[PDB]
Amino acid sequence: SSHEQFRAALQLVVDPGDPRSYLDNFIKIGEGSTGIVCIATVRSSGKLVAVKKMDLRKQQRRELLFNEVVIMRDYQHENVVEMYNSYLVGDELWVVMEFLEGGALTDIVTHTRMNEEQIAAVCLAVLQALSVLHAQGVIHRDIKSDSILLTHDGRVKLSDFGFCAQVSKEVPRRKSLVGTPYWMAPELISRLPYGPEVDIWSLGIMVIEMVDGEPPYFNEPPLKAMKMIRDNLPPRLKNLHKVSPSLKGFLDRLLVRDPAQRATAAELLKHPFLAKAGPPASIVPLMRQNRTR
Ligand SMILES: Cc1cc(Nc2nc(C(=O)N3CCN[C@H](C)C3)nc3ccc(Cl)cc23)n[nH]1
Repeated sequence: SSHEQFRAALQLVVDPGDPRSYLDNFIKIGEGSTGIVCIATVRSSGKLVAVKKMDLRKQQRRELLFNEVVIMRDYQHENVVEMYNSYLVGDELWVVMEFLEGGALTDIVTHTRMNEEQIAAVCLAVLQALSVLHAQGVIHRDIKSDSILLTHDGRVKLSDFGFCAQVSKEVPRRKSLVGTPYWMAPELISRLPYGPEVDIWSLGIMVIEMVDGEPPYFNEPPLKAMKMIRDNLPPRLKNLHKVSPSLKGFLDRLLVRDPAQRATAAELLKHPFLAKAGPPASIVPLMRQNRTR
């Protein structure tokens, strides 16, 4: 059947063999929409790595499994989690990656208020990554706080590229409904032709996460949230009167319904709000203590 075809094709783009020849003591530490995240130990090194496992049979869009392993192969950027190897183990794709020991931004957002120096530092890191990716024609398509990982010393890296897409001169736009509902851009929900700008909208929703503690419409059923994103004015900060005019002006350039008028990552790197961006040391306290909103 087509599963055997897809499996054979995937085997052609991953590394050969079974990584159980060198990885020990798998422990599940998390999960997302396509599979689970484990930690494992290198038998020779004592080195810790992260291993994502994705069952080919459980994917709504299995062809998307190719994209990450291929597009992000050998990708080296200071704000992108490094991928080391990938394997086909039975009916599962395993991707071996660098282990980020500060956890995900989501755990920060649910447990502590962030100040604007810290929000700006996160935005700056993500935009440095997106500026390079977008210039290369890569759309991430799952920007949200759970896709953002931290080191213990406060460095910020983008992960979870499993929904990513490649655009080009010949095919400059995608139309697939891909992402996580509450973060999806309205043109993407509408299945209109879209480009890298969808990531900028999603980043705007993540700024609302950092300020408010959750995205708009978060306890709404996801299909209803998507209709409200598609049809209503851009969502507002609950804590609108608590943020600076600079932060609001920045957000106003991200949450723009018309994708042609939404700011690009390269434009946003010039925005004065990002002059507030603190160094990694400013992020460290957020992983060690809690402060209520
Ligand atoms: C690829 C990778 C992940 C990672 N560290 C982590 N990933 C996940 C986890 O399971 N996630 C977070 C990202 N989004 C996934 C869908 C689910 N949870 C963690 C909890 C505590 C600490 Cl200390 C590190 C974590 N290092 N390298």
